[PDB]
Amino acid sequence: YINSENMYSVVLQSSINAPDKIFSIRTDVASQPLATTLIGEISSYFTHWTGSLRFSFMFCGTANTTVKLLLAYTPPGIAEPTTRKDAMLGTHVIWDVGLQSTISMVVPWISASHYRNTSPGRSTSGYITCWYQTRLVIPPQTPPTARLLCFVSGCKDFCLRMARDTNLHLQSGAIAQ
Amino acid sequence: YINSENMYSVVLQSSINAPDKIFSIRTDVASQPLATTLIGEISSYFTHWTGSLRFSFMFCGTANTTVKLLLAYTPPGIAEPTTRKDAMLGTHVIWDVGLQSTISMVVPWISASHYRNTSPGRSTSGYITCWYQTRLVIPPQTPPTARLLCFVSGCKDFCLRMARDTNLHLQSGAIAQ
Amino acid sequence: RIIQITRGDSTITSQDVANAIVAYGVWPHYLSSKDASAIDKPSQPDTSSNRFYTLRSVTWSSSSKGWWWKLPDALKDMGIFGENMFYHYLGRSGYTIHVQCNASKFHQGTLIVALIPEHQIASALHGNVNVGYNYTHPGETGREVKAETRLNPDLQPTEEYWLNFDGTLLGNITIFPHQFINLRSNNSATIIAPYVNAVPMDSMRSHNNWSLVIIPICPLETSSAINTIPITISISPMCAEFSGARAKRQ
Amino acid sequence: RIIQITRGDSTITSQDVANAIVAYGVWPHYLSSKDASAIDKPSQPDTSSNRFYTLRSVTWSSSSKGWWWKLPDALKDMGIFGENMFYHYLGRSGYTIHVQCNASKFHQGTLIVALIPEHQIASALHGNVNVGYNYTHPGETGREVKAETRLNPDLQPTEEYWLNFDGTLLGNITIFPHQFINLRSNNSATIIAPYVNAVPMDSMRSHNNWSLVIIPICPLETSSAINTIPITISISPMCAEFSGARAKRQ
Amino acid sequence: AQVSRQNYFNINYFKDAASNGASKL
Amino acid sequence: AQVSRQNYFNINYFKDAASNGASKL
Amino acid sequence: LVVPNINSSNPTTSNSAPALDAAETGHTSSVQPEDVIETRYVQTSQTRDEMSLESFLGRSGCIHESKLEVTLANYNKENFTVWAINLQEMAQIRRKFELFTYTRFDSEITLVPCISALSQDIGHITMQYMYVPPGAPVPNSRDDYAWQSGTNASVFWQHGQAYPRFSLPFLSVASAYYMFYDGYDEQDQNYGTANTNNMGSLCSRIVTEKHIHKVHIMTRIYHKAKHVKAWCPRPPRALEYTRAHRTNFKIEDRSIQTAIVTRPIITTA
Amino acid sequence: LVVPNINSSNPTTSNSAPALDAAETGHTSSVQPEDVIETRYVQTSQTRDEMSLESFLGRSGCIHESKLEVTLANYNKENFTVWAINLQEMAQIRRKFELFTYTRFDSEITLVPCISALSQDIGHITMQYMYVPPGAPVPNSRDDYAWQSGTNASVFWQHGQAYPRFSLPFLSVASAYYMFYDGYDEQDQNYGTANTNNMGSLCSRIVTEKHIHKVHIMTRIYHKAKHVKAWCPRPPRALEYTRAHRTNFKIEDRSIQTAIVTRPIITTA
Ligand SMILES: CCCCCCCCCCCC(=O)O
Ligand SMILES: CCCCCCCCCCCC(=O)O
Repeated sequence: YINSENMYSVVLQSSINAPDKIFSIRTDVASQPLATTLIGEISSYFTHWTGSLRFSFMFCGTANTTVKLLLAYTPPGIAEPTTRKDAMLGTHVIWDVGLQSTISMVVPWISASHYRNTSPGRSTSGYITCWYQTRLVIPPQTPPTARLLCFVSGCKDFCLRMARDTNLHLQSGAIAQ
Repeated sequence: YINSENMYSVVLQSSINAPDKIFSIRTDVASQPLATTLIGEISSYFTHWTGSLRFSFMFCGTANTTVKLLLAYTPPGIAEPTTRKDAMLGTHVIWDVGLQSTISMVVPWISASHYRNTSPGRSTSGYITCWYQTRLVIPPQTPPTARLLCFVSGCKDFCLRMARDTNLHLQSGAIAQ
Repeated sequence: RIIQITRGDSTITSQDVANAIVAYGVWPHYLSSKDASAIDKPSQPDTSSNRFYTLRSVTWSSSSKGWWWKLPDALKDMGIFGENMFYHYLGRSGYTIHVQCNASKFHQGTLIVALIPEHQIASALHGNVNVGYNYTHPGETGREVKAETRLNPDLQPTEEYWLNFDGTLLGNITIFPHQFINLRSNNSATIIAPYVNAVPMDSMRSHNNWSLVIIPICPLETSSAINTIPITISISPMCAEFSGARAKRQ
Repeated sequence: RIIQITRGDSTITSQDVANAIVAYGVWPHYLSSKDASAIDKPSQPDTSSNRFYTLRSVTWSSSSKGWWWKLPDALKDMGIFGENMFYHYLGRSGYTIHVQCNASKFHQGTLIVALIPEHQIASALHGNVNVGYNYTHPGETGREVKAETRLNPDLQPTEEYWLNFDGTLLGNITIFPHQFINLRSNNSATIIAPYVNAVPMDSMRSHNNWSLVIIPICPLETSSAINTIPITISISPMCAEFSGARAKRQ
Repeated sequence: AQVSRQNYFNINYFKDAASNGASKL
Repeated sequence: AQVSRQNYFNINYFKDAASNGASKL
Repeated sequence: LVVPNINSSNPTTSNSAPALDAAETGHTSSVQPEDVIETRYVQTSQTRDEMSLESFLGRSGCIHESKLEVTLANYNKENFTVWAINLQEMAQIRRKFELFTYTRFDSEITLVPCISALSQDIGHITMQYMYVPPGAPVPNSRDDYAWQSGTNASVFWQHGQAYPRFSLPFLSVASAYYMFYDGYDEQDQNYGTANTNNMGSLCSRIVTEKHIHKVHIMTRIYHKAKHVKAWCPRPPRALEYTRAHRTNFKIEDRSIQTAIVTRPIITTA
Repeated sequence: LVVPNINSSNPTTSNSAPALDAAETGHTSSVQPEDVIETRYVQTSQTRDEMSLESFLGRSGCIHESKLEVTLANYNKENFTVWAINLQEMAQIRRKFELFTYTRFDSEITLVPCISALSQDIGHITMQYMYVPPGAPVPNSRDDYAWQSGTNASVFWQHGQAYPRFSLPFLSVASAYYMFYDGYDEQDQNYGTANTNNMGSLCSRIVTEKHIHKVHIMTRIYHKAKHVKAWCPRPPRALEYTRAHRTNFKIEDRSIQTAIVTRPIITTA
């Protein structure tokens, strides 16, 4: 899905009747895939960051399609969860997709130090994983899959320091006049 | 006893029934063996010093072992004492080792000049010598020897000046990254 | 219709509730010194134990007859709450039970969600038999009505779900704190329950205080290809207190 | 001479103390909101975690050279405190360390009991080697100076106890919070220590804050048939706080 | 004049504003 | 401002405190 | 500039779901930590000054490297350089300013002249840098009369002298600089900022008269924005730049390559 | 900061023995001269300012010697240096700071660049020193685009210029620097301060374009702490250092050698 609009959505399936993992991502603001978002791009012009991240999801299925999902944040110090049980033991939100198509969840700042490096080495701020809490249910004659969109921005909390040049852009040659 | 914990204690003997010398040391803060103590190490980062030194001793024998010792400080201008009579003619404390296992004695600042060099040449601030005042006495079935510990620190008196690099540490080569 | 319940570092949302029921009109609260028996300080883990724990989902199909879980048993393996449960002789807790089941406007079915205090189950057989400890302690798995041959059956509970598993008529089960999940109207049921017992704190390993019973009173029917849907349960201890610490019981 | 320290449901008594030392003059206390970094409520288990835990005793004989333990590592297996340590990303704690060693008025010997912050141990060998995680995480067993062949030795710490295991002279070890147990005078040492770190809370699995070092400065000598005596250590967390709950780390 | 800082001395020495240093926030 | 010494003149010329000279004891 | 404090939060059981919203509206969510979790009271103490535009853009970066290769053969005929001023030729600076649609600021220019010795000695070298606004005569040789600088501003640097520096006030005929321009010529040509951003040229010559030492002089020009204002933020440039004044990104026989890194499976972070 | 006066003292005959105590307690004795001898009244007049941390650590010492050997063959390919900043590579400075467990201070950096002539002349040499925080692109060649320094801080020095100098504020993400660290990676590796003390790199290049004079440029870096604070004193390092970030002291085929000097007999001072 790489050089297209499809890299921005995840497909949910009605054929899955299980507590499967849908997707996951590291929580580090400048790590991939967050790196190229607005907040990831600005963070890459600084060395340290702190604050809470707001993640929002928009369900794009039919008005008659429903589902409940488990969105979870796993604090660091442990491997990313491979089962719904392990994921829910952390910070999480159970999202009922009904009439409102969007939800926001906040990944709080939980760190030993007050700031973290935007370029993390063998380090993490944790993970966000998404799981089927129930199932994607549809009436007859409705598309059997539906897409989900994920957004990120920083809270009132958010702060960056120590300006530096970005690692997300290059110049390998002259720029013609 | 050099590279072990034994360089830090002196062994007293019950078989000695005489006014023998147990040990002695120069009083100059940065001279050996005082040089590597906390106060000797900090003093080696300065050029001049002044003040009184507090020397404390801890008797580590059995609770049933006893002894009286003569701790003496010999002001400079004379050779270190070789007899108890000559030692006691100076500043001294007679220590009765009974129920308290520790004693503190103060070597007062007695110098022509207000300060002395931490690196002394053909110079001394004097000596501290330890002698049997009576004898190490023990009841039957008790170890016939016992150890003594010696500590040093500076009094309210103490002061150092003219910062300089220490002669107590080296770098003979590169430090690997 | 919209609920949002925040417990520890956990939040539940439901855009289709029949607003929450508070069992017996009493909100959970820590044990008062006036009612207390034990004399040591109770440990209160707070947000580390008072949070939502989601159990293993069950599948609702047209032939489903019912399920039950017992508290605190169902949470014996759940994080810090489970740990405290076994390191201490005594424990005490209230709960927020959120049962979730979504479908479509082209599905119909109705579940009764009841919370029963001291639900003393009946044994399956006649004669001098009683229910074995293991069978009333299934853990997060719960028990599902299956009408078909299990073991040491003289130790098994009854499968007569329509007799509330205890000799009383389903139908009168509404005398207990409960809610219905009628698919045309809601997709969840929420019951908040205080601690209910004749003693101030009790052994959590030996005595289950509440039994959560779910029974399809009207069968799941739909013309959709998605003809089985899960029922997921999330339970959050509330005001959990423990006392009488020692080694962990195995 | 008489001490009695009561912690949780635990009490220590010692009829022969050199009264207790409070490391750096600061009594342990819960983390203040002014210094805090993490934004979730920290769980404070109280008496269930802040109590005395006694570790496995070691034997002091005439050929003993020294031992060390690291905190919080030494308590990773200790009841509720150990559990919280691994269910949470961050933790914070102070401690009361009570080292006990009784003998007779016909025994002589002297131990130095020191509590060192950030005791970064040196490796045994020369070259580009570093100390392996397992070796600085021995648990309640601690580490004993044995001068004789261990494994993957390029991963082992040094046994030079007289160089404080880190390249500084024993002898100056007194610059750290410490007490002496001189058998003719006392039979225990008690050090109360606050949390000391450059961050408000930290990972307990990855960073050991204090190292407890015990070294016989004067050897155990006696004419008694009882010529080896144990040294027992009891440590009580104080004001333990945890934050960032999730699954238990293995 | 004197200004506080995240106290120091500062005055402008040139007649054109473009010459001034960074703006105060 | 003016300070005594173990009297002399002293003011800060930069806007960041890290720029300042040694601290007063 | 202070970041707000994280307030204490409690367990809620309510009808209002702050976590639930509609992003279809084009509005960003207002959920803070206290709305989704039982939050701890933390007294945050962060200034946001370094994140200000003044701080972000107020740093000197290279915008041009002017190389003058001194020829001894036609000494007066050549030995001068001309460069149409712009902030489009060096990526680091260009990308930062293009984060906004319109910018307005004064400019600080610092010069770093370096003499490369190609002979035994370098003698005494003196350079002249003249700002030629649009319309003023552009020098055609080292000895052009335009170097008299009767009214244009010139600055002189000689070997041994510190780095030259001077400020320029906001130069546009408009109220702000166009970082982007969806428009053309009066002749329906030259789409882009080539129309709007005509700031004249920077010309230089070696002032010292004919001598016998070959040298090359490379003068790097650094630009720092002062007293900055900007409007209408834009997404950051995601690909390498290829031309000045154009947003073109296609390179011959080379696929589009962004900074996004792929992974095998999206269920593993 | 004043040292107290020595008061007059008289002959005592009493029940309280101030000289007698128990060091088992871990407390240092409180005996002063007046308690043990019939002391004379002396009016001491010593300040203790020079013994303050500000005074002790507030002195410039060498922390790195950066050697750049200019190659004329691949002029743009090489001719740059990179150094991961730290205070662990030079003994005098390292030992002073390691007298404490945690330290906090601002840093003053002074550079002493020395050009070694290996040809008949040195021409005009200009150097660029750039601070690259962790994550920023590290230069790969003399002409790397990263040298544009669009936002990183760079400082330039040219032959003839005084010694460059600039301050850096306290850089850690924590509240203090870790002089020691009893901890690891998130991967259970790299025991020590390698984890905690990642301050990025100091990179340099010769800015002057290709020329014909071979030279070596040695830039020594000096560091002075300002506005200092420190916690938890430690015994001083007793042996030579062997590695950065590690307390290792063993050297191959060489015995442990401390600064303690032995004597034949302990009854002769
Ligand atoms: C005489 C030295 C050069 C002065 C450069 C400042 C001009 C900035 C104009 C910005 C418009 C653009 O190129 O997009
Ligand atoms: C850019 C010039 C170098 C600045 C050096 C100051 C950093 C000190 C960090 C101390 C941590 C350590 O190495 O133990």
